[PDB]
Amino acid sequence: VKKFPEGFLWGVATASYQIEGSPLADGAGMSIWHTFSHTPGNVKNGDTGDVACDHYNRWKEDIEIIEKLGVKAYRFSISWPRILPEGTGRVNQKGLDFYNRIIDTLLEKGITPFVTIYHWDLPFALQLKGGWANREIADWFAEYSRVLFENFGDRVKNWITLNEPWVVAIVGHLYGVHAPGMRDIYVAFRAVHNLLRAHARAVKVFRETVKDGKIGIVFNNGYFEPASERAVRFMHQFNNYPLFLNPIYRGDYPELVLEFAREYLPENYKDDMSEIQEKIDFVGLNYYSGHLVKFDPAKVSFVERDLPKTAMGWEIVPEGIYWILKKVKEEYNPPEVYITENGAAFDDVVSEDGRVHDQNRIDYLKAHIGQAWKAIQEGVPLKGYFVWSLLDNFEWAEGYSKRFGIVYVDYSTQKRIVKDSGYWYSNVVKNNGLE
Ligand SMILES: O=C(O)c1c[n+]2c([nH]1)[C@H](O)[C@@H](O)[C@H](O)[C@H]2CO
Repeated sequence: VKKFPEGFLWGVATASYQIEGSPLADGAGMSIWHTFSHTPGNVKNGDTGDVACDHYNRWKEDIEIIEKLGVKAYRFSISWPRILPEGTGRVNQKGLDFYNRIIDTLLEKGITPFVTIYHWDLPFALQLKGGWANREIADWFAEYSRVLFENFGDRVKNWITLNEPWVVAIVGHLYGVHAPGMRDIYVAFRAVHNLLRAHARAVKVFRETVKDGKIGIVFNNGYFEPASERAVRFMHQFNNYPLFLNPIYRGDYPELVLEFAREYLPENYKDDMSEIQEKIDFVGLNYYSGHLVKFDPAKVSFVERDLPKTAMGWEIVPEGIYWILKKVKEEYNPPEVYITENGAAFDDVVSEDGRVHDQNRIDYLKAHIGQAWKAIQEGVPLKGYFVWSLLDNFEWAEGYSKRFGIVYVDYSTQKRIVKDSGYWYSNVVKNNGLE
C-alpha cells in the first residue's frame, strides 16, 4: 500500500470560464475569452463558454458531487469581470454573491476551498487598455485581489494569484492560440514581466488584508528529455516554473531565458525584481505530459515518441511528475508544494450499462499518484494533489471536444455521470492513498 501523510489534501480542480456558462448574467462584464471564442476561427467547432457545464445554475449539485465523493479540497477560480465588470472601479454585488454561496456551501460540507484569482478570463475592458501588456495591470490586479481578500478572506485561506502565467503570456500573446489572440514576441515577454509584477502586488496586499491565510502561484510544467546526447535545459527554464520562480526566489530570469529573450523584455526590467521577490507560501505545479526535445536551427523542436498518448495527443509520462517535484525542491526549495492539476483527456463513451468505463484515466491517475507518493518519501513537501477536472468542460481552443472530467457531462441535458475514475478516486481519498 502507498499511504500519504496525515491531513494530505485530496482535491479536484475547475476554472470559471470552463464550467460556469452565463458569462453576461447578473451584470458581469465581458471577458477576453467571451470575445475570443465569439470570434470565428479561434475555437474548435465555434464552441464558446456561453453555456459550458451550466455550473452557474448547477453549482450546488456539483458541490454535492464533490462531498458525495469525499474529496477534501476544491480548487476553483473567480471570474474577474463578474466581480468588477470594467476590471477596475465598480464592484458587482451579484458576482460576489455567486462565489459567497459556493464558498459557504463548501465550508458547511467540510471541503477546503482553493481559490485561483486569475484563470485567464481577463475583463475585456482591461484588454482594451492593453491587458497584460500594460504595466498598470499590476495596480488593476492588486485592486481586484484586494476586493477578493476583503470579501472572502475571512473564509478562504488558500489563494492562488495566477494560473499558468507562461500560457497566459506565450500562448495568449505569441502563439495567439488563446485569448487575447496576439502574435507578438515583445508583447508576450512584457506580459511575462507584468504577470510577475501583478502577482507580487497581490501577495503584498494579501499580507495587509488576510493576516491568517496562505498564498501561492501555479505553473504548467512538462517533463522534457533530450533526443541525442541544453535545449532541454532551455525548455525547463522557459516552459517550466523557473521562468517565474527564478525571479521570485533569485531576483532575475533564468540564464537561458535571458539568452533567448533579453531583447524582448523591458529595458530596465531589473528595476522591478526586488518587488517581485515578495515571499510566497507555496508553489502549485500542474503536470500532464512529457516531451522529447532536440536542438533545431526558439531553436527547439519536439520529437514524437511511440508511448501511449491521450486524446490531446500528449505522451503519458508518469515519471515526469516525480521529476518535476524533485527538481522544484532541489532548485528553489519552496516550503510547500501542491500538484494543483493532473489529469487526462480520453474519448469517453457512456456504455449501455449507464457507466463510463475509463480504465485509461484510472491507469493515468494511479500511475501519477504513485510518482507523487515517491517524491513525498524522498522528502518533497507535497501537501496536496488536485485532479483536473471534476467535470468535462470547455477545453479552451479545443472546445467541448476534450473531456478531462472524472464526472461525465452530457451537454444536451446537463446530466452528470460519475465515471469509473471518479469512484476510483473517491476510494483513494477515503483510504488516503493507493491499495
Ligand atoms: O499545462 C497544461 O497542459 C494545462 C492543461 N490544462 C491547463 N493547463 C489549464 O490550467 C486548464 O484550464 C486546462 O483545461 C487544463 C487541461 O488542458
